[PDB]
Amino acid sequence: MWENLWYLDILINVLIITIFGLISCSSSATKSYDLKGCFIISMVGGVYDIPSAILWCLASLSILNFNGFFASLFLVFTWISNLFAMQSLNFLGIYLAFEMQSLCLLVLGKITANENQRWFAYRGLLKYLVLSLIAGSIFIFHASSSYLQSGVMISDSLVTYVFLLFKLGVAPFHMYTLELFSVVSRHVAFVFSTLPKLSVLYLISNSNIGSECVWWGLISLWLGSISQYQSVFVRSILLYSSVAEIGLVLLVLQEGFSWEAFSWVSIYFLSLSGVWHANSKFVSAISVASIAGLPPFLGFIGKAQILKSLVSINLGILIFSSILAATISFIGYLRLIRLMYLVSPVKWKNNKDSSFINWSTWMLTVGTLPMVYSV
Amino acid sequence: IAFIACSVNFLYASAYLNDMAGMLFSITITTISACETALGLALCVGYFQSRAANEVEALNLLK
Amino acid sequence: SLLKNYPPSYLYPFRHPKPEGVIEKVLFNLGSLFRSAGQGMDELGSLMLGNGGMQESVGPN
Amino acid sequence: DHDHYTPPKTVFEDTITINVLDYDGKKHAVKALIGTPLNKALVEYGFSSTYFFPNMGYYTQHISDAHVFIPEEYWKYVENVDLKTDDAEAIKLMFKLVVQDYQRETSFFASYLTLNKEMDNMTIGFGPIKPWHITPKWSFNGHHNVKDRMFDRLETGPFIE
Amino acid sequence: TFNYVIPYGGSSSYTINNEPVKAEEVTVDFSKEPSASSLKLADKSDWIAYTFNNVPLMATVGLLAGAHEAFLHYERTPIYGKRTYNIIKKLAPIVINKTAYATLLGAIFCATDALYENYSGKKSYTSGMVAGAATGAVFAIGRPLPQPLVWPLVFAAAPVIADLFGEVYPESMKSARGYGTPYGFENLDDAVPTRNPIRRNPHHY
Amino acid sequence: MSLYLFMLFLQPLSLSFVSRSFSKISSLMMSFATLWSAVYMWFTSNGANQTFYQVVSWGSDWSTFGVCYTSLYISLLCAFIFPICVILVQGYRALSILICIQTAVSLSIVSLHMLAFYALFESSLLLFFILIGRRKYGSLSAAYNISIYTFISALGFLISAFWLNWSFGSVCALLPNEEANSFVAFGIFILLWVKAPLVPFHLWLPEAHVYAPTAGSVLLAGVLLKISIVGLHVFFLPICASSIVKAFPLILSICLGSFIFSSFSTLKQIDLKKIVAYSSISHMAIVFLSSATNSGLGIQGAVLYCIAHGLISPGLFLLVGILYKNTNTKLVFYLRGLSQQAPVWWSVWVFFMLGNLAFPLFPNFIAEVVCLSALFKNHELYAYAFIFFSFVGTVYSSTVLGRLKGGVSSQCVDASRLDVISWNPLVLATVVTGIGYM
Amino acid sequence: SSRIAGDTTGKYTPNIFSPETPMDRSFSHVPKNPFWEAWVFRRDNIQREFVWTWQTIFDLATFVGGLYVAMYATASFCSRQNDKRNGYPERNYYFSDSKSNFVIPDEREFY
Amino acid sequence: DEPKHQIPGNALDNWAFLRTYAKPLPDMIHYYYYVYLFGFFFVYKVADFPEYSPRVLVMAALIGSLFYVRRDWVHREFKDSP
Amino acid sequence: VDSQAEWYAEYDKLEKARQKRRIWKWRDSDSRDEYAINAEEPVIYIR
Ligand SMILES: CCCCCCCCCCCCCCCCCC(=O)OC[C@H](COP(=O)([O-])OCC(O)COP(=O)([O-])OC[C@@H](COC(=O)CCCCCCCCCCCCCCCCC)OC(=O)CCCCCCCCCCCCCCCCC)OC(=O)CCCCCCCCCCCCCCCCC
Ligand SMILES: CCCCCCCCCCCCCCCCCC(=O)OC[C@H](COP(=O)([O-])OCC(O)COP(=O)([O-])OC[C@@H](COC(=O)CCCCCCCCCCCCCCCCC)OC(=O)CCCCCCCCCCCCCCCCC)OC(=O)CCCCCCCCCCCCCCCCC
Ligand SMILES: CCCCCCCCCCCCCCCCCC(=O)O[C@@H](COC(=O)CCCCCCCCCCCCCCC)COP(=O)(O)OCC[N+](C)(C)C
Ligand SMILES: CCCCCCCCCCCCCCCCCC(=O)O[C@@H](COC(=O)CCCCCCCCCCCCCCC)COP(=O)(O)OCC[N+](C)(C)C
Ligand SMILES: CCCCCCCCCCCCCCCCCCCC(=O)O[C@H](COC(=O)CCCCCCCCCCCCCC)COP(=O)(O)OCCN
Ligand SMILES: CCCCCCCCCCCCCCCCCCCC(=O)O[C@H](COC(=O)CCCCCCCCCCCCCC)COP(=O)(O)OCCN
Ligand SMILES: CCCCCCCCCCCCCCCCCCCC(=O)O[C@H](COC(=O)CCCCCCCCCCCCCC)COP(=O)(O)OCCN
Ligand SMILES: CCCCCCCCCCCCCCCCCCCC(=O)O[C@H](COC(=O)CCCCCCCCCCCCCC)COP(=O)(O)OCCN
Repeated sequence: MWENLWYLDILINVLIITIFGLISCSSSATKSYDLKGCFIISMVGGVYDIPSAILWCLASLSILNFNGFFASLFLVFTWISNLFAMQSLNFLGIYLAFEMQSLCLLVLGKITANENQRWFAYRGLLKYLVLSLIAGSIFIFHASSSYLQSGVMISDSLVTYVFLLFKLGVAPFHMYTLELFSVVSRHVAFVFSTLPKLSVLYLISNSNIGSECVWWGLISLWLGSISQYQSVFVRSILLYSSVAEIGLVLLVLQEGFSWEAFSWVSIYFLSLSGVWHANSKFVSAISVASIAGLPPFLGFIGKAQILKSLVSINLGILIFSSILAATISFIGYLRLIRLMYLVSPVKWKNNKDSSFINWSTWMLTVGTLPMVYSV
Repeated sequence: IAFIACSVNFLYASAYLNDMAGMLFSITITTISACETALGLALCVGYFQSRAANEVEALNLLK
Repeated sequence: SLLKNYPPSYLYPFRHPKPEGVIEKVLFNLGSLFRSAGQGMDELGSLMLGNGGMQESVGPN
Repeated sequence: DHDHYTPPKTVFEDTITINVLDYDGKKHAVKALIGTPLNKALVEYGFSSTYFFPNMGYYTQHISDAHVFIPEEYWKYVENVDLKTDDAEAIKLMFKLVVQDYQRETSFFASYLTLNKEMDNMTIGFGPIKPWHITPKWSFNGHHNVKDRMFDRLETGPFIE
Repeated sequence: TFNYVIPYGGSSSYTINNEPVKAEEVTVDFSKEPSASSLKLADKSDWIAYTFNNVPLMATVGLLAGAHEAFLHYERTPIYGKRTYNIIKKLAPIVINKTAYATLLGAIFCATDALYENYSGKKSYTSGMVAGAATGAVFAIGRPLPQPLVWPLVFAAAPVIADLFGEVYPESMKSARGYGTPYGFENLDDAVPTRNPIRRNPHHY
Repeated sequence: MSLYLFMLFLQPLSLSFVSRSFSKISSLMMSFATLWSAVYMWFTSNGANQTFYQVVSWGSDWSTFGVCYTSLYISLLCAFIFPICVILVQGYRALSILICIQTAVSLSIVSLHMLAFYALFESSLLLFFILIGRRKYGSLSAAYNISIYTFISALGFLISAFWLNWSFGSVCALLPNEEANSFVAFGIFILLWVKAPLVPFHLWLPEAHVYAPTAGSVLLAGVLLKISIVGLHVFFLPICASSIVKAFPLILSICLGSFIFSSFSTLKQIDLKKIVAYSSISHMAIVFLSSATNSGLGIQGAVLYCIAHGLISPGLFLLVGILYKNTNTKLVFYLRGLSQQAPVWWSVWVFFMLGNLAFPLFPNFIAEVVCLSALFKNHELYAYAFIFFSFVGTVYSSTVLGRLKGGVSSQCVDASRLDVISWNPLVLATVVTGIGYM
Repeated sequence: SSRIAGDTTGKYTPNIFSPETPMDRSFSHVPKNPFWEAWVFRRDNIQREFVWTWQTIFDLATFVGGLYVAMYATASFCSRQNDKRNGYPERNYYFSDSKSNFVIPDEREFY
Repeated sequence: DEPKHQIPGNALDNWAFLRTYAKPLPDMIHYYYYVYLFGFFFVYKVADFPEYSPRVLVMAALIGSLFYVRRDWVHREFKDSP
Repeated sequence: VDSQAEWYAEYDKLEKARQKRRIWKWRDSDSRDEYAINAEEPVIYIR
């Protein structure tokens, strides 16, 4: 019964915080900082390893910039779903966790839209829903065939590999991100383009979900780079950068380089924090430099990990493609710098809520030299 | 309909193997599908309430 | 108005009413200590600042 | 050397009025300066923010455009654009995403028309526009019912919201 | 060297050789050997057989391209309006022609490759360059002036890239290990492994 | 060494704490103090220590810094030419950009780690993208050109560095490693091919020089082109000699073609800065080929000729910038009668143009003699090819001088006291090196 | 109509309101010509008038590629002569197909 | 006045060419739905594909890239006609 | 200033760093499923 207590404490924590927030709901505290701190404390009871501590760190940094009890509660729900995705041992765990996370995404997207933004945000949420239904239905049908044929539910199969390709957002499965994250709140796009990936990477590494095929990561890299270079809108540029990088990280993870992808996801979270929560041009400039992989900042270390892992596996086509696609993506990042300082006078909203933005920029500048051992 | 088809396949496999895994996965499918449909119907109703007068078949995006 | 249970800090932001709980009283005394220490540090800084000390006062109407 | 200096004209002489048909069907007399682009003159008058959309070019989104209907006689003053460049790309996306079926042979975008003396008492109309989205802040639901002004928008252009 | 007086680098004696020493005591391999199907498809002995084995890839690619274009057309046609013309009569030529022309280009490429290798008798870069040149020439039969030059060059360059990074690159860096002692330098005192690291199992997807 | 590195780190540090009205004065004092620290580094560098004069490490392989013959010459050259850049540039933004660029470049020269070299050298990527693409007088196309060219070449170099770090376990120069792989050799080579402008990867340099400010052009020509030879002597020749000897006919083909076609392209120029920028490209090929011979003469001659170029081309760029300030034109056809109108500017212009044509009393002569001797050691025809086509440089230099020299002009455009102060150190250094104090 | 802007004493002030035009650095600026400016624009943007013609391909190949081919042949001949001169075995150059592995001479060996 | 690039073509003809992009725009879910479905089934079938030579794979990729039609190209040129 | 001692100390530091890196590069799979490759690792599963 003692082993069950570890999981049960997290429930009891979440429930009592929920009922306390429901009772203590007032206009005097619309920004419920106290429940945010309570949620952060409660999520410490789920840390058991380094990857779980990274999950906690990103979850807390995300919950800081959500406003209200309700959105923070659904971020806690996303954290629970992610924690169970890491611990899933067969098909049922994978399914339960990931469509719980999909439900949390739908709710978070719906509740952060204004009345004037409903026409496009609800359309994007609906399109995401239907595509996710396609993915889940195919997954569970093939899972039924596999469970019939083998008599057991084993998470080392092609079915879960393709389902996790959909979850990662690689090669033919990246369009839901483009449609949904273009029309949703910037924080929602930021937290759901970084945090979900860590659980999928952990599941792939631990449960041996790797394929010999390199087509999908190659397609992700080339398509992401070329579409980023051809995209006029800034949101599409940032969204396609993730497709390219996650294709490259998928190629690295299949070969067993778990440590490097676990560092890359964290450095990418920190790098994307500043450009998505754009309040200052200089912070966004450093963030864009970090995403490009540029040397003075921590983003150079994260990209260097992946590239260094590539030369070890000694696949020439991947390296050649990596160089050319990296140049193509660099052109789009340079477009982003040009738009801020070299096109026209720029005036932005004075949204002085840089909770972890200054800390993230400081970490990007500073952290390069301490982490140099990694590469 | 498709989710029900998959859940029925899992129940069929459970009967074939005399195992309880498919029964559990099927109740899981029922719950998750119902929750997804409720949220999606919420989004559909909200989408239809925000339609502008000029928009004609808002629900039929596939046209 | 609809509700009458609004927190006193919410109703009187300019000056909170006299502390009534023990914790509130301790916070009040700690604030008094902080105020005195801050004024002392202010005067010490004003000595280095030179003639005038960057002092400020209310102006006449 | 030292030819005669030409004194400048006062604002009254170099103001032309254009009659603009708005979406509701009312006709507005928009006083405008010669040498100004049509988009700027329309923005300064006080038309609502739904009436305008950013120029959908890589580096032109700070400019605010409108879908306008130009009489055949004034088609000459519209600016030529090179198809092999990206200005034509801005124009093609603005037709593809905003105008769509509402296009007519008189359809043009305001930035490519510059007001001059011969365009005095010209009658133009705002062309119908389809719902468009770039960012949640910069979007058009399809309802022309906000009473703000595009003038009162300090925000230069679309970036991450 | 880092000095201006004597040449940089060094030289190794050609007379002196160093006995090979194993990177580890026991070798466990997670890299699977080529399948018999791969060796069958790679076999260029009979040019007709080689062509017929490798064309399904080209036909598949042409079918996806034609399906993409045909769906772009189908998506546009209005369901609400009844159409006098038959849509499939419009759409079938697209897919069929795309697939046929793709298959023809791939057939020229594979046939010329196998024929050149048989006649030359050696596996070389030149077979791929000549097959690509012929395929690009077929691509630009009636096309305007830059294209007679550019397509033979691009189609010839593609097999060069495939050979350089698909065959030469892996074979050049087989020996390099990354663990224990550097492949050239075993005299240096580095931790010597009993077994090689297995970072992943042999794949089976 | 430690003092030099500390002062290099101190210069960008000072800008954060200065009053923003004292910035120019503080920056000039910091530049001169860095020059003095470089002189101290030369003093504490004993020739008895033949391999490396000085090596310092600050806790990791990346923090390993050291000076050799090439590194010491290039670092003294950059520290010498930086103050002139400082005085030429006005504004806190411009000062900040130029100081950060110089700190990164000067740290690259003394670095002994390929990855740290890459990290420091490419840190100045956006700074040039912003600098060359400045609001009124900059061009976005040139900034795009330079940024993309640098990114692709440096990424290839980075991939080769990763492979070396995986195979050997180290990528520091002080650890002896040799490789025969051609892919890694090309990965290291492509950076040198692009950074040292070598046909057909030379297109970025012209557009950058024309649309960069005079201080920016001075730094670019003075030391950023020389970073190629630091990379070649430090990170390519020690490890990739087998590949340079395998590809020597190809290397000569590309180098001599760059020399010839850059000389011919110079003839078609109407802009003074473009003329100087193309002269630089033709000059780089002799350096690259002389080093590639991997002989004692070649390395010394290449580093010497780099010093000669880094004393002659900054002077020409500075004089052209002064003339453009006085005239607001760079077209040779607009500029006439400069001999009568600007006798003092004309004297220095002719002196530096003679230096660029490698006349005996100039350092370019000694440097060229050594480089040609190395080429002659390889083969007679190699030297003969370079010696003949040097006449093309004379044609365009003489045409430019003749066009500027005489005519009718109604404007006195001659340099002020500030301008003469700006070039006096370069003239003195040119004379001192020309008499043999190379 | 003109006045001296510069003051050596250090009491320099820019008279932006002065009726007389200051003799500042812009005083000596070259007047410029409309057609010369258009010639400069044409000459810089000469890529607009680039057309692929058989004559253009002929010129580019015969001069550029011809010079590259000639230089490569001469360099290969010089390498062959030097190998015969030095007494080295025929070196394995990149595009030469040689069944010898000799690349770098051994300093210790006597050739 | 400044030297400027010559723009080929007439102003109204170029504007008429650009106006051929203003056509009824389908929503992208219809394409995405089919691509997702056929892509899932395609990934399932790929594991069963025979191993192809790298040269043939690269040539197939080149042919696919050449044969790919941008969605805007069909948009401008689409005619609801036989 | 003993240049010989400084040179040898610096070289020793770099060589030690290389040895440490090559030890650090010796990595088997840490996957929880992979009990064969890690048979000797001391672990407890709570599942
Ligand atoms: C203070 C001492 C700390 C030193 C050691 C730490 C261990 C003791 C933990 C003590 C707690 C200190 C926390 C520090 C680390 C946290 C780890 C941890 O906690 O669990 C690990 C620890 C044992 O796991 P392990 O040591 O990792 O070994 C297991 C296996 O080796 C499997 O694990 P593995 O994954 O490590 O396997 C080895 C791995 C080797 O992996 C490594 O080498 C690790 C490298 C270090 C990375 C460090 C960064 C990680 C970021 C997380 C930040 C920590 C957040 C703290 C969260 C917990 C707070 C207590 O090899 C791999 O290949 C796997 C890949 C690993 C990931 C790749 C690393 C990249 C990380 C990302 C870096 C990217 C840069 C970002 C920017 C950085 C710029 C400077 O578990 C515990 O000891 C118990 C956990 C209990 C936590 C909370 C429970 C107490 C409170 C309960 C009630 C709570 C409610 C009341 C609240 C009260 C307050 C109000
Ligand atoms: C009934 C349903 C209809 C669909 C039917 C099929 C259903 C799917 C079934 C299975 C799907 C899985 C496999 C399909 C391919 C995966 C792509 C995908 O699914 O992404 C979702 C994608 C939609 O995603 P999206 O985000 O909405 O669209 C992004 C674009 O911006 C879209 O916007 P955009 O169209 O306006 O812009 C297109 C843009 C987008 O950019 C791309 O397309 C990127 C593609 C680059 C290659 C991709 C990686 C190739 C690696 C293949 C790996 C296998 C081989 C391994 C070895 C190869 C080594 C490289 O590219 C272009 O601008 C046009 C050029 C296209 C290729 C560019 C490269 C040219 C190189 C040739 C040089 C020669 C020129 C020399 C002369 C030049 C003179 C100066 O759906 C599809 O497009 C599927 C259509 C299937 C047709 C593909 C035909 C061939 C397929 C195999 C050949 C592989 C080459 C790829 C060709 C282009 C494919 C896009
Ligand atoms: C080895 C370290 C390197 C590895 C890095 C990963 C490890 C991270 C370790 C350091 C983490 C530091 C994180 C810094 C976050 C910055 C603090 C912050 O965000 O405060 C917010 C917090 O905002 C909130 O929402 C408050 C609610 C939560 C308050 C904090 C909750 C504390 C919970 C307890 C956590 C204790 C840990 C539990 C036991 C481990 C306040 O900012 P705002 O008011 O929202 O806006 C700022 C406006 N402006 C700056 C422009 C003036
Ligand atoms: C705005 C400018 C106005 C001012 C004009 C200044 C006028 C300059 C006067 C011209 C000077 C000509 C002197 C040329 C000789 C160079 C001086 C020299 O190099 O000093 C020699 C000492 O030699 C002499 O003193 C030479 C004596 C000069 C007087 C001899 C007769 C004068 C006739 C001139 C002919 C000189 C031709 C030399 C050609 C190279 C240093 O001796 P070392 O210790 O051995 O130095 C090492 C050698 N190395 C420099 C290469 C590193
Ligand atoms: C990125 C490399 C792509 C090449 C770019 C070249 C320019 C593109 C123009 C397209 C022309 C088609 C590509 C031809 C390039 C091959 C070079 C021709 C040399 C040659 O014919 O020898 C072959 C071997 O060279 C070879 O085929 C292998 C040589 C590898 C090519 C050169 C690699 C470095 C070039 C990088 C230059 C700068 C990069 C910028 C593009 C024959 O050999 P054999 O074995 O068949 O013997 C014959 C027994 N029958
Ligand atoms: C297995 C893979 C098989 C091979 C597949 C190959 C596929 C293609 C790979 C090409 C990768 C190279 C990436 C560079 C692309 C060229 C630059 C883009 C052209 C361009 O328009 O950029 C504009 C300016 O760039 C400029 O002004 C720069 C001018 C050109 C730069 C020169 C290129 C660098 C040197 C090339 C070779 C170097 C050595 C190679 C080893 C800015 O466009 P915008 O920001 O306004 O966006 C608006 C969108 N239209
Ligand atoms: C066509 C003229 C050549 C243009 C180059 C002009 C001069 C450049 C020389 C640079 C000097 C050092 C570079 C090493 C070799 C580079 C190219 C040498 C010529 C070459 O391509 O030889 C090939 C061998 O090299 C190879 O197999 C690899 C070639 C380079 C690969 C291209 C891109 C690599 C990028 C890798 C990034 C870093 C990766 C690090 C892991 C084939 O000659 P062969 O011996 O097969 O003879 C068969 C003939 N019948
Ligand atoms: C598509 C792009 C290309 C299309 C256009 C290409 C047309 C150019 C073709 C002609 C180029 C000039 C001729 C050089 C190549 C000759 C044929 C190559 C075969 C060859 O190497 O023969 C050697 C030629 O003599 C030599 O060693 C070279 C003599 C000619 C060089 C001097 C003439 C020009 C001088 C100008 C200065 C250029 C060189 C500066 C160093 C002598 O045979 P072998 O005894 O060496 O044995 C070597 C065994 N084949």
